[PDB]
Amino acid sequence: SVEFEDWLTQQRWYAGRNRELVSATTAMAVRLRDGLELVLLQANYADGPDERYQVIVATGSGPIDEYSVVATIGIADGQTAYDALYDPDATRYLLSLIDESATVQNVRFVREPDVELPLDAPPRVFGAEQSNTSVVFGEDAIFKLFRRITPGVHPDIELNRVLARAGNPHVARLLGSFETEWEGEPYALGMVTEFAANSAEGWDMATTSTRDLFAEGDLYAEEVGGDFAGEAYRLGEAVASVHACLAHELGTEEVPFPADVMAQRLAAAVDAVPELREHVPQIEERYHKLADTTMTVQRVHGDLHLGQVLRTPKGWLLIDFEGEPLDERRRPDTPVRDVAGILRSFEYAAHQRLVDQAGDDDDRARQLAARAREWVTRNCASFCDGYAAEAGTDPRDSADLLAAYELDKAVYEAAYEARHRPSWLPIPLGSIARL
Amino acid sequence: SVEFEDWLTQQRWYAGRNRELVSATTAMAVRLRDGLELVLLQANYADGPDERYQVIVATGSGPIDEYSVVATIGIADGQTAYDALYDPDATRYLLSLIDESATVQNVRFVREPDVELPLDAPPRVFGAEQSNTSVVFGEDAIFKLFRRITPGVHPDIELNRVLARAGNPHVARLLGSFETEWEGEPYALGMVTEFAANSAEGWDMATTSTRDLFAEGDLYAEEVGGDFAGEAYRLGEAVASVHACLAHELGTEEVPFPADVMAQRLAAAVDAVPELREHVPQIEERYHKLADTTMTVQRVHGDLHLGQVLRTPKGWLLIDFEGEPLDERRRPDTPVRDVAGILRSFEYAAHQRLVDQAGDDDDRARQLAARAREWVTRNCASFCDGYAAEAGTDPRDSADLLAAYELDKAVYEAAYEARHRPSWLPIPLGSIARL
Repeated sequence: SVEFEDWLTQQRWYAGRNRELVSATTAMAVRLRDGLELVLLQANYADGPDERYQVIVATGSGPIDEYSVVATIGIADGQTAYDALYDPDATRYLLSLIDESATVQNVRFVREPDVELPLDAPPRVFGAEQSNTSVVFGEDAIFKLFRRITPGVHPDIELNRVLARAGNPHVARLLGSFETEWEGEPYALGMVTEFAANSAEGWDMATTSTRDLFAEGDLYAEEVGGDFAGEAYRLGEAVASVHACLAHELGTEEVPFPADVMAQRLAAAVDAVPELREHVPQIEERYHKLADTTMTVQRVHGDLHLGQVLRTPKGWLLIDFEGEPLDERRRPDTPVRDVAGILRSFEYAAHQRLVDQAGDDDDRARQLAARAREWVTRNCASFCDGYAAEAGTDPRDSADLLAAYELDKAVYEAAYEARHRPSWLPIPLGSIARL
Repeated sequence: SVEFEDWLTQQRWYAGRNRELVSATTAMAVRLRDGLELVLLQANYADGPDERYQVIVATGSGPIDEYSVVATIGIADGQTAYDALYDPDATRYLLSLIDESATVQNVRFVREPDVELPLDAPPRVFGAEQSNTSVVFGEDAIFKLFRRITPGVHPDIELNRVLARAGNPHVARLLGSFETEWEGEPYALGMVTEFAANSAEGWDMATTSTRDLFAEGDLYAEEVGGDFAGEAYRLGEAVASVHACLAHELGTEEVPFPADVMAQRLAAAVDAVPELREHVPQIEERYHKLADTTMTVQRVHGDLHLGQVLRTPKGWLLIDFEGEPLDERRRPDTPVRDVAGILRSFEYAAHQRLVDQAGDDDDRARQLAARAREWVTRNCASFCDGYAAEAGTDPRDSADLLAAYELDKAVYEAAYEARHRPSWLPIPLGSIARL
């Protein structure tokens, strides 16, 4: 009996920052401990579909004082209710429960065949995606509560298991997890995984190389010290490694190019039409060219971009197998979609900078474009080269299949950008024109 | 009728965190507005004298929505009650009452002959003393709502009013106050003052000049660019200005040196004895030398050190007339005690650094001591020179009176340091040996 309303809309994992949330009270409460309670809250909004968020709620006192605002929830007849992801004693016990590995009533915990890192110091971690909030024990293990529960299974655990038991190097090794069978279906609630302390994002690392050419430019893409090409090639065989390993356990099948399905995507994209309608016949000509042709479908990442890729010493890591309709997310697909995602991300890394270099106006942005096109096409080459070096198959060798998915990822990029951010529209439109 | 007991021990201005309280109920309530209410709450413990805290309570909605945490007091059927300090429209009013300058029932709000700064964007300052909370309207003025009410007269206000009405350029012009005569004695509940934007502490400014000589040293105290001597001289005539101006309105009296009183101080100091007992006969010889001699007593600061002094563009400012037994604090004293405080503070500024330069070991700290003694004695000279340049009287001219109070301030410094911090003890002991 605690009015979440007020703080369940301050958090930065809450989706409906625009949605107008009418009352949003509990839909489940398992008493994990005398102090804790795994509360799964249901959020009813006028003019929307209900969303379900989870929160491990603690009472008593919720320090530190360095965390009152973010964590304090409300009065609780008559102790103070906050959330336990900010109580180091209460996080220790959640992690112990995952090692037992116990089952408190409905919420069932489960650990792999490893050795977890308890009696180690935990703080929260601050890059809080709308998916999640997460504490890190020591520098050894990182626990992650999935904030918005959608019915299991959950690929990010499903894949990191099959991929780590197979012993793929490119994966943050999974340790434990926990879920619950609310109503009909299961619900993956969180996972804990080996901690890649000393990491850096791919986008952040490409952004610094794209920064290099451009600043003090007019000196060639290959000649500059910042050259990402070598690192891009390594990232290629990294993504190819996980793909080939995933295909071994997941298996492969043959299916024809989703002509009518991907036509429906390009058709709906024309709803928020620009000059995209002018390209549409030329695009449709590229689509119906590959009609009645068979591809190979594996289990894949589903949402690859430089952001979902981390660099540690001694290796590239693939994370966030989100992937993005949970049924549709698990469905297999051509790996040409994943290499399309990375190649798509390279152009965005190079030209956000050029927009930030149109920032940054006025006279000769024409030089920067020349360097960006150089950089964009060179690391895409270096990436494909490295991918092809790992598995016998070369993605560019079967170019027509790839060029289709690149065009599709641009149509989804246009619509996803155009609605949210008008300034982006030149990036999808120009790149559509480039291909 | 809101139940405070549960959150008036949660605020961290609450004194009795280690007292153990019983019924902590309200003992006054003047309704300032429709939404507001000045409420002096009385805390009745068992085994410990009662205290009294205040809190202006607002009822309705309480945003900012990010601050319902440190605010939400209780649910008084049926509107929520919370403290108004986290409300900008409610402090705008608490200020517009001090400007009125109104008087609601018991609580009288007074203002000086100035113009306060309402309709100016306010936030609360997180540097919140166990005495206070405070909001800061723009870069213009700073309100300060005393959280615990001890019975007047709060001499920091009494000595600020007198000085600013006198038109002293060396203070933080007092803009308004407010108070109430509860039971018998009066209670000063708050004050608002001219906000010194673009300021810097004296200690922080001396620390940077003491940093200069020492780093890249062996180059003389006068030759280095960092030389504080010029600024010290200005600070001299600044302190002398307020003293002479204070004596005009406060008046002067003649009294003999507190031989038996200051003997009791040196006697109690010997309780936590070191080598201080060896100096004690030589110190007592300096004390009983000035016995049966008359001095001049004015109203004074009482607690001068470089920390209680601020520098703005176009002038030095004296703040925190704390001063430090409220009866004893208001009692007049020789201004030689205040110049003793500043000269005492110069040595601490120079040798904290030398301890931080013993930090910072090992071979030739003997060089740093040579520079420190140079710096300590030169800015003490420059300060006394500037003081003497303002008022006809020179403090060093009547040296014996000053040398006594310097020795006393060292005995209080030794005992105050020794109990709290053992590492300090060489500073008082060595300086006692120096004088």
